Amino acid sequence: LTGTGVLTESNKKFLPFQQFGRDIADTTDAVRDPQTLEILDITPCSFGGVSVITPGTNTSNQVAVLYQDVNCTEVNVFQTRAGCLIGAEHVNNSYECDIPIGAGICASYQTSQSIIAYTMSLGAENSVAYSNNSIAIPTNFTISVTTEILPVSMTKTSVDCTMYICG
Amino acid sequence: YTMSLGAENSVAYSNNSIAIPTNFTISVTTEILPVSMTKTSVDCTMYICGDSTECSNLLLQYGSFCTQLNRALTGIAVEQDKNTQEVFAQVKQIYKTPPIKDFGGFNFSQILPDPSKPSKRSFIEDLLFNKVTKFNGLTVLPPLLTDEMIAQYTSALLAGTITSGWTFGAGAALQIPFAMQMAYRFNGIGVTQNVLYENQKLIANQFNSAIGKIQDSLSSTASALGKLQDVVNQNAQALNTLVKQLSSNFGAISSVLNDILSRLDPPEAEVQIDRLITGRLQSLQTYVTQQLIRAAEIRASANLAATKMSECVLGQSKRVDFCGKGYHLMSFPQSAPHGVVFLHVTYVPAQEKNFTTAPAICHDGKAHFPREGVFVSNGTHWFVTQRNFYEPQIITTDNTFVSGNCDVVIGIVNNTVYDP
Amino acid sequence: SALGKLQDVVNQNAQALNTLVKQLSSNFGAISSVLNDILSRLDPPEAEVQIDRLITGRLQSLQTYVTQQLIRAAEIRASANLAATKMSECVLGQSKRVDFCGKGYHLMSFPQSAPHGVVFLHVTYVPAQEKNFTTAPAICHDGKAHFPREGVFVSNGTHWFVTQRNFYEPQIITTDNTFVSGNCDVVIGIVNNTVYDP
Amino acid sequence: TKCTLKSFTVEKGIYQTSNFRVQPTESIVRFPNITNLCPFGEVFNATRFASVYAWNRKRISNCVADYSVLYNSASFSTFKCYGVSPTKLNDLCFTNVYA
Ligand SMILES: *[C@@H]1O[C@H](CO)[C@@H](O[C@@H]2O[C@H](CO)[C@@H](O)[C@H](O)[C@H]2NC(C)=O)[C@H](O)[C@H]1NC(C)=O
Ligand SMILES: *[C@@H]1O[C@H](CO)[C@@H](O[C@@H]2O[C@H](CO)[C@@H](O)[C@H](O)[C@H]2NC(C)=O)[C@H](O)[C@H]1NC(C)=O
Ligand SMILES: *[C@@H]1O[C@H](CO)[C@@H](O[C@@H]2O[C@H](CO)[C@@H](O)[C@H](O)[C@H]2NC(C)=O)[C@H](O)[C@H]1NC(C)=O
Ligand SMILES: *[C@@H]1O[C@H](CO)[C@@H](O[C@@H]2O[C@H](CO)[C@@H](O)[C@H](O)[C@H]2NC(C)=O)[C@H](O)[C@H]1NC(C)=O
Ligand SMILES: *[C@@H]1O[C@H](CO)[C@@H](O[C@@H]2O[C@H](CO)[C@@H](O)[C@H](O)[C@H]2NC(C)=O)[C@H](O)[C@H]1NC(C)=O
Ligand SMILES: *[C@@H]1O[C@H](CO)[C@@H](O[C@@H]2O[C@H](CO)[C@@H](O)[C@H](O)[C@H]2NC(C)=O)[C@H](O)[C@H]1NC(C)=O
Ligand SMILES: *[C@@H]1O[C@H](CO)[C@@H](O[C@@H]2O[C@H](CO)[C@@H](O)[C@H](O)[C@H]2NC(C)=O)[C@H](O)[C@H]1NC(C)=O
Ligand SMILES: *[C@@H]1O[C@H](CO)[C@@H](O)[C@H](O)[C@H]1NC(C)=O
Ligand SMILES: *[C@@H]1O[C@H](CO)[C@@H](O)[C@H](O)[C@H]1NC(C)=O
Ligand SMILES: *[C@@H]1O[C@H](CO)[C@@H](O)[C@H](O)[C@H]1NC(C)=O
Ligand SMILES: *[C@@H]1O[C@H](CO)[C@@H](O)[C@H](O)[C@H]1NC(C)=O
Ligand SMILES: *[C@@H]1O[C@H](CO)[C@@H](O)[C@H](O)[C@H]1NC(C)=O
Ligand SMILES: *[C@@H]1O[C@H](CO)[C@@H](O)[C@H](O)[C@H]1NC(C)=O
Ligand SMILES: *[C@@H]1O[C@H](CO)[C@@H](O)[C@H](O)[C@H]1NC(C)=O
Ligand SMILES: *[C@@H]1O[C@H](CO)[C@@H](O)[C@H](O)[C@H]1NC(C)=O
Repeated sequence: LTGTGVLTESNKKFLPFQQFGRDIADTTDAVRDPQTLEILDITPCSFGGVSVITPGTNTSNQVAVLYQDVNCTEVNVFQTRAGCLIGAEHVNNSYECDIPIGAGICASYQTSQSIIAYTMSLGAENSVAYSNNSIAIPTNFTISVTTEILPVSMTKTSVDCTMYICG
Repeated sequence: YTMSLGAENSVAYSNNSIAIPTNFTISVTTEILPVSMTKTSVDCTMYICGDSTECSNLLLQYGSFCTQLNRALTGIAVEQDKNTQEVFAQVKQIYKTPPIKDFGGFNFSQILPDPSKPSKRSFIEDLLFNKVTKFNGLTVLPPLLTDEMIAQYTSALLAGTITSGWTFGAGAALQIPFAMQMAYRFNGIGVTQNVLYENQKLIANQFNSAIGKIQDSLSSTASALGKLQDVVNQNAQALNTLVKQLSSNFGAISSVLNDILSRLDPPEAEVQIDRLITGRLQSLQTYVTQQLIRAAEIRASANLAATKMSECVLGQSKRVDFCGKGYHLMSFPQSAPHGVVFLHVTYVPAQEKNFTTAPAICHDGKAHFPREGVFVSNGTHWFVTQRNFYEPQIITTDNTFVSGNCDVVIGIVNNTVYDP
Repeated sequence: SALGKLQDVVNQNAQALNTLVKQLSSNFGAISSVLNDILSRLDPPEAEVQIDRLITGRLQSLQTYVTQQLIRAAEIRASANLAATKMSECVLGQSKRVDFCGKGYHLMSFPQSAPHGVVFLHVTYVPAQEKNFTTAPAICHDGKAHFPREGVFVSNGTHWFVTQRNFYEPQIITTDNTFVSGNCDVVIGIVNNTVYDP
Repeated sequence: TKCTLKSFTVEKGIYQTSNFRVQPTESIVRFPNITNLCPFGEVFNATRFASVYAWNRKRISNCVADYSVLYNSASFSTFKCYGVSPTKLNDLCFTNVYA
């Protein structure tokens, strides 16, 4: 029985007649060593998605790499709850989110220029001078015009199923 | 049994009798809406052909079937953050309440953030979070906005609503005493503000009791959040089905790819692998399609939640039963796992009396109509009162207007109109 | 980027068609993706098998395309219904719905056509400048509690005025601006002033 | 990223392009330690065989099976395998073998 994975010690009490274990996906979970009757867990060799955080190629060819849901171990290194971010400088100052990373962390290309990562700002802090006998009434106003854009239709495609399949 | 369609209750209708409420109750209702769904991501290559070069090479013969599924799942994952952003990130600034909770007797300590917690969530939010509860290329992405940030956004929206009414939604947050804010909310439903001011203590006590009842309901009725628990369950079920699909043979001699490769020569292994690839690719396409349809439903729900947030929390809704049963006064947002919960505070008429009515009153031959409200009679004297609350006033020339004469209005009765 | 919502729609449809066209290059297990190369090389007993493989692959590709088009069409239909709702309750009327027709108090909207879409220009009134005024829920005159018919009572520190809620425009407090209900012993926070009788 | 998007220009944003996997460094081969050769000689090269109605069955257990001789010998007129391939047989264990 072959495969690839990390073989580790286990506390799984296999019965004397059982030789292999299986997971929900029917893959091998653990094996009994044919020479020494101990149970070894098989953990697939660590893995995760790889995301590239980049400004457009019309600006710079510098990129940052996010290794999703992993520790900064097996892989200017910033560990976030989104994964291990390598190549982006960690900046204490918050800004508006530009290129989102996840878990509250966003990245952008800023200053000499490089990719930075930071916790995104939610908005300016502005306390209200509330009291039980004070009301604020506007004395002036502005007329503003905003633009709201909505899709209405999509391209009316038509496919000749017979000619497409059997031209 | 045959189900009952509610209790039967006939209305004592007649052409000259009107029922006007004499008392009222302030009620708080809970509306729960899904906002987002789990941001799943599937590595189509590792899922179909895990650690097998031969399977991957056979998979390449299907072209873009793999990468278009990665694209569809990416699109869903992105719109889940768009949905969260549209529902909660509607305020440009982070507002905070004053240290003194002098809100006219209205107790908000159960919906405002608790500074003593590791995450500044409200008591009710804590109750909500306590009710809602692999290695095959299937991963879950974190949301862009963490639970702490969502709690901060709901805190900003709640503090804005409490301290500035609707002004923070339209523009700047304009401070106003809470009692005056409620006075405007009452005028907006056709009840004169003096009703609020005269009964402010009663209204505040009813509000506080309604909130306590909300806490008892959420703390005792597990099914209250079923609309959100089902969403979590649906995504878990979808992933479990996908994982279970790896155990299927799809016509192959074995579901385990390594057992095929270790036993058959390429001329036969390629056929068995093609069978497994076809089965697993069809399984992925089914999963992705189900995720796209469910995501469209979630998006529609998120749009509804955003509409309610804007036209319910930030303003005042004139739309009947849009923001709960009754005449809407105000609503308070609360965050929840993968969703939003609205606490709608509404005015509901509570007690009524049978009064005799008339469309108009004759004085000197002129037909007098109310400027606001209706004419009522307790059997001996005629009064004018607001439609939604019994508050009899003497009929005067400053309450009514004259149009036409007694020979036109059907059902007009004789009385006198006092001239101040 | 202002029109990204419409450019993305064009791109999505182009991508779907480009994917469909690229799907013609796949073998799906056949000896060749080109149907004529199969027919020119194999006898019917084998050509039919290779063709069945290509037909299965291309038919599955079409089903995927059609499903994606139906879902995208449902999304577009929902968006079109929203656009129609805004047109009716925004351009043709006046919206009382907060933030339905842009941030601020809605005044009017103007439709504009766009490729595969509609653009609304929403003209709104937004309060711009404010002052801190002292207020009171009611004013006592002869023991009667007077409430504003419209607007609120404000004080600049020496005189009480009544003004509309959304715009500072102080007026003298008179019997034609307020109404009487109850007395001074009921309203919490009522202050003393005078009410002018025209 | 450029390969993932099939373009030489990448727009501003974050793209998922691949998957990190720590590759194995070495193979680990484990088998029960046993030097007995499976008695394939006295099964095939036996002097006398049984009638087909009374076909003789032999049980092979606890021995190293050298299948090389079999597919390498050219005496056999018919050699066909089902469910498994001859080439991948020498590197494969079995609970029991029946002849
Ligand atoms: C309300 O604000 C507007 C601008 O926001 C004021 O208009 C400006 O007035 C100044 C005079 O102090 C002019 O120099 C500017 O050119 C005006 N701007 C525009 C666009 O016309 C307006 O005067 C303010 N109203 C009040 C009553 O203060
Ligand atoms: C309107 O209804 C409320 C409750 O629905 C009444 O408040 C109660 O009044 C009784 C006296 O009749 C008290 O004993 C209760 O303790 C009150 N309850 C609360 C919560 O305050 C109120 O009196 C009614 N008003 C009218 C005019 O009928
Ligand atoms: C608002 O209500 C909360 C409880 O719903 C009040 O907090 C309680 O205060 C009393 C003291 O009078 C304590 O004995 C309770 O244990 C507290 N309970 C909780 C849950 O904190 C709070 O004081 C009320 N606020 C106002 C202004 O009345
Ligand atoms: C209808 O309302 C009028 C006004 O309140 C009542 O008239 C008063 O009745 C009381 C008796 O409780 C007298 O003390 C007042 O002097 C009366 N005022 C006037 C102006 O008549 C009348 O009795 C009510 N009728 C009914 C059937 O309830
Ligand atoms: C209300 O009052 C008017 C007059 O003030 C009543 O009109 C009378 O109608 C009768 C029947 O047609 C005539 O005979 C009288 O001459 C009318 N009065 C006058 C002054 O011309 C009317 O009927 C009264 N309605 C009620 C319901 O009492
Ligand atoms: C509050 O507003 C009133 C009304 O204008 C002010 O009273 C006027 O003050 C001016 C001084 O600039 C005098 O010339 C007027 O004769 C006053 N009129 C009246 C009716 O008193 C008052 O001074 C303002 N107070 C503050 C603190 O701004
Ligand atoms: C508003 O004016 C009234 C008088 O019109 C004040 O009432 C006085 O209250 C004190 C304290 O209870 C009594 O000793 C006086 O006798 C009351 N006056 C009268 C004429 O009865 C009231 O206190 C004033 N309120 C404010 C906030 O100034
Ligand atoms: C790239 O950036 C330059 C500005 O330096 C701009 O003029 C050019 O149009 C941009 N090209 C694209 C394809 O965006
Ligand atoms: C990574 O590993 C270190 C110890 O090697 C541990 O302290 C840290 O918490 C880990 N981080 C994550 C995100 O698992
Ligand atoms: C950011 O601030 C923390 C203190 O909260 C400090 O420990 C850290 O070194 C700072 N990092 C940078 C890059 O300024
Ligand atoms: C009003 O009249 C109807 C007549 O059927 C009666 O049933 C109802 O109880 C009356 N309302 C009150 C408050 O008495
Ligand atoms: C109400 O109806 C009755 C009979 O249907 C009629 O006698 C009476 O005059 C009517 N009242 C009015 C005000 O129309
Ligand atoms: C009202 O008073 C508060 C006191 O904190 C102040 O911050 C605010 O700026 C004042 N309003 C205006 C318009 O200046
Ligand atoms: C407003 O609050 C202050 C202290 O918080 C209090 O002294 C004052 O009397 C209150 N005013 C009213 C009208 O309740
Ligand atoms: C079979 O056994 C005989 C002994 O009778 C021997 O001569 C012969 O060479 C053997 N053949 C093989 C293939 O072992």
